[PDB]
Amino acid sequence: PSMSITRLFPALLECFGIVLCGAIAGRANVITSTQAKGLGNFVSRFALPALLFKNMVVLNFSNVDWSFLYSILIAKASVFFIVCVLTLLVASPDSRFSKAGLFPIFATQSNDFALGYPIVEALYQTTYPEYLQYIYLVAPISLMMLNPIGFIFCEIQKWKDQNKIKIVGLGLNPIVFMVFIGIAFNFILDRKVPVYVENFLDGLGNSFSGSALFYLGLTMVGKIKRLKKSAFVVLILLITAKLLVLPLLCREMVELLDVNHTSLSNYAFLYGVFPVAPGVAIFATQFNMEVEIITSGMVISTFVSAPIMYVSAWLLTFPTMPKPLAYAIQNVSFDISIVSLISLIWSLAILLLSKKYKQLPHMLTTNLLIAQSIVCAGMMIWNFGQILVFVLLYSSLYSTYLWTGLLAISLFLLKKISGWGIPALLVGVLLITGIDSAFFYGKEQMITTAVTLFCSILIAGIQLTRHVLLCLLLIIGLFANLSSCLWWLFNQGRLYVELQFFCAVFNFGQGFISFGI
Amino acid sequence: PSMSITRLFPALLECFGIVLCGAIAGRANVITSTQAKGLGNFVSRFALPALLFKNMVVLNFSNVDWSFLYSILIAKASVFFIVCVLTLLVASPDSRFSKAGLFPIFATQSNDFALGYPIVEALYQTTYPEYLQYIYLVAPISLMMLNPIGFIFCEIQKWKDQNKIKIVGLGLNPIVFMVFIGIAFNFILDRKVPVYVENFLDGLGNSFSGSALFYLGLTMVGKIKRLKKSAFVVLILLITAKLLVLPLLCREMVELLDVNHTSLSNYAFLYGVFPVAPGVAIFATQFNMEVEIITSGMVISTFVSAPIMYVSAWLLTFPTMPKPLAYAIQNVSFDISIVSLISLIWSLAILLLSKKYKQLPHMLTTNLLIAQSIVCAGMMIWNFGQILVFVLLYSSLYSTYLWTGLLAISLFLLKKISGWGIPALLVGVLLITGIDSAFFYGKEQMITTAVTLFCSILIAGIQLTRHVLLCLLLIIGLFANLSSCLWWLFNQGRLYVELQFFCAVFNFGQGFISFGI
Repeated sequence: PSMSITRLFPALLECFGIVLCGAIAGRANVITSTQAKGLGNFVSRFALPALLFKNMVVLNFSNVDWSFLYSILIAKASVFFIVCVLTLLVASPDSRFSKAGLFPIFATQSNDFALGYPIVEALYQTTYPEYLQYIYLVAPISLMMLNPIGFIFCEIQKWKDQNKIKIVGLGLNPIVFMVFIGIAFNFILDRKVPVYVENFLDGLGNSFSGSALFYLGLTMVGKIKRLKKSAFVVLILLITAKLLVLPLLCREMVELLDVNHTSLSNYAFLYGVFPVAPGVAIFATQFNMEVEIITSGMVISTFVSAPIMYVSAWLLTFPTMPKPLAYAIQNVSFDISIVSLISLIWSLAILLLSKKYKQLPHMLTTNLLIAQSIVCAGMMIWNFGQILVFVLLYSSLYSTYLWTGLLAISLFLLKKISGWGIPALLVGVLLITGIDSAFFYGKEQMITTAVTLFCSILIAGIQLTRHVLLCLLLIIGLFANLSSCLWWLFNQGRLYVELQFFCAVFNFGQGFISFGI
Repeated sequence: PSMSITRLFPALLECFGIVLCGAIAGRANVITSTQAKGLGNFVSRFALPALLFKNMVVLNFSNVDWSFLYSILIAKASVFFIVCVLTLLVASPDSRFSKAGLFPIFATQSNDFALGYPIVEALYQTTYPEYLQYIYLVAPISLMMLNPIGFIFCEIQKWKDQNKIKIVGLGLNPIVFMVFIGIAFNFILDRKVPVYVENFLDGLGNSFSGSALFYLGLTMVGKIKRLKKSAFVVLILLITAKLLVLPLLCREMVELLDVNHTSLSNYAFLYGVFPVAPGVAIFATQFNMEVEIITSGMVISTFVSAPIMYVSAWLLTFPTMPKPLAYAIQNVSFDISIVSLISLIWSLAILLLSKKYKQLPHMLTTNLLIAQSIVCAGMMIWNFGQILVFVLLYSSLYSTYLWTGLLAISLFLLKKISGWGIPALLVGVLLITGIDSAFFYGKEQMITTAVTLFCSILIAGIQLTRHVLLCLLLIIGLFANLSSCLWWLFNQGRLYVELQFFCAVFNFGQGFISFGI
């Protein structure tokens, strides 16, 4: 693989670690507001321009692929055009220009240095180093070209509150100043840096990415607001347009403009899937316009982009490797299972702290969570009689289905001993007497499972209400893996693999859906 | 001569004609304020950018002499440094920064397109066409480099009323926008212009210089104010620093950096001697700072630069040609005599309208003016018995000296028949019985004159007070030409020629000194 997915997961977890440490620092108030703004200055005024100038004078113009760069830029501008015209066709004139401004720029800007560069650079430090210059080629040009549009769009708003006076007088940020500034010096110098300032630049600009994520975490606390009325819907519309559609538009426009291209097209999709940048977050603050829906977009952007970038990074490579396809699905199930335990350990603690043993489904939900916790504490066995211990884990896997079927019975009781009964104990008897959980032995494993999961989905077809919602969201994955178990058992085509991945991320990730519940 | 002085005078008079037509249009109100601002828009927004872009894309970068250009620029910056430090050493801190700002920029900017380009282009259309590109090479770079200094100097003033906020945030005009803009297109295009827009550009930008001077004339009315207290002194200090010193500094810095160079060094002095530009005039309006001393500088700048540019243009060429030295002095005396009649005809009309025949020296002053009017109506004979008619003119020339001696007697009477007596009638008898006025015959002409002019200067040594002042200012030229008549009569050396020029501009120009009186 051109990208090192073996490192993708690792690199994803370190960036997540810094950003969540920043989040918990903001929550626990271990960092004072004074030194918080001090670090904000240290990044924005000092370290951000530092790495900009450093990497841009380092940036090599010997070969600048205009195909990929201009394809990305015009795809971004297309996203701007489609979104801005649609919102002018749906929004009210009053908020139309205002909504054909910030909303596009909020759906087009990728915090490239925050996570991406770290991720893509960990994915391509040896294979395609040019991608480390495309990342700082794309963003600055996007800022210079397309930001003025949305900016002048808002000038028409302050008009509603003078073309050359304000519309373009004020229509046309240290990034672009230092960016273009680093281009003047890269031409003045022979793309070189003198040691005297070079040491300071390296010391200061390489201490930014982690600090940038730390500041982001300091800016993710107390930001999401209850906006379900009409904002969460348009919020998730913006999120999908920026996180899937925009990558899809780039993936198609690169193939209409530019196997290396395939991975480059995979890199195209690899781009745009980045969460939204804080540049728009501070632009809205300057425009003091509906920051709550933009700050929420900032939060959920990372919150959902992280799982999406992970799953997509795995998906785009499966056509490229059946034996490594089994190894890849095993590895991804293993890793998601690990973080699954993260969510599974935070879940059991919060349920025991909140006294969820109550006779309501809450106690039934505590059972589901402990079952999944066993499912992942068994998944830690997977990599490093070693299956005679796997049998209890796989029983616990079946358990997740039996407990949720009886929880469906409980919610039916809400509208009107089997818990620990565990008919899957007889499934274990079948296992003992009659590489993966589905490779336990022959075709009986996913047969005994095919029937058990179906018994629960039928029981399903026949904050307690929040637990009912959890039951629904999980029986979605019940259908998902039902489709897998019937498909393989009927016929053992580049289609069974993706549903393998989906039932993996469902059977290994529902812990998160319950985490939210 | 590299410059066509034969055309210098002609070209000087046409530009003067347009600018004085603008002045008289502003005075007589034949142009309404509405169409006045309409023409102001037509020039500034339409025709100024037109010719900027046109000539700059036409501008050839095949050979750009950096020696001359950078020498001029650093000389201008030196003028900025010396003037700004001195005024910070003399002005009060309160008005110091304010006076180390506008005052330098008011002493460094040349309205290059207004008169110069027309003049220098008439002087070099065939000899040195590169000077037509140096004129638009110098100015824009001066605006881009040195204007920000004085501008930020005034930002420190508004501070007295924030480095990146205002000092440089507001520190860094359509000229520089279109100027640099015409550089981007001159690189984009092959220094070419498409006919479609080329015709409009030529039609619009070639109708600017005359219209620019017309607007200047509309901005010269009701601008000078009585500022003798401490402003006229610093005003004339600024004027001399910009009109002689600055050209001298350029003339020396070009010889330390760059016969062609000699004329190029003469061109160096030919530059800087231009009157101040209206860019500073509108900058001060934007800064609303002591416009009266800046508007007065605008007025007197042209008012005195025009005679100075003329006389200097003649002076710098005299070492370059004795027979053509006599032809040149004859031509310059002829031309100054012509305009002399302009001042002499406006003078007699105003004195007869004001009833100056009063027994006070006013009537004696009316006699001086009519004598000088005869002196110039005889000078019109000079180019195209033809000397037996010259005799009355030369008698009238001696008359100017005899009337002013008896006017000195009159002013002595003020502190205590000879008018028309005219002992110069006996000088005419000497002329008849005993190429130029000094070439009338042998050495007796400037001998009979040597004694007559001395008799008046001795009578001098032995608004009536304004007429006394006029007598003093003219007896200055009496000394000046006394030095000539004694020098030639004693010894007939690149020194007698310049005093020939001075006694010419005095004996042919006092009409102006009396014009003011």
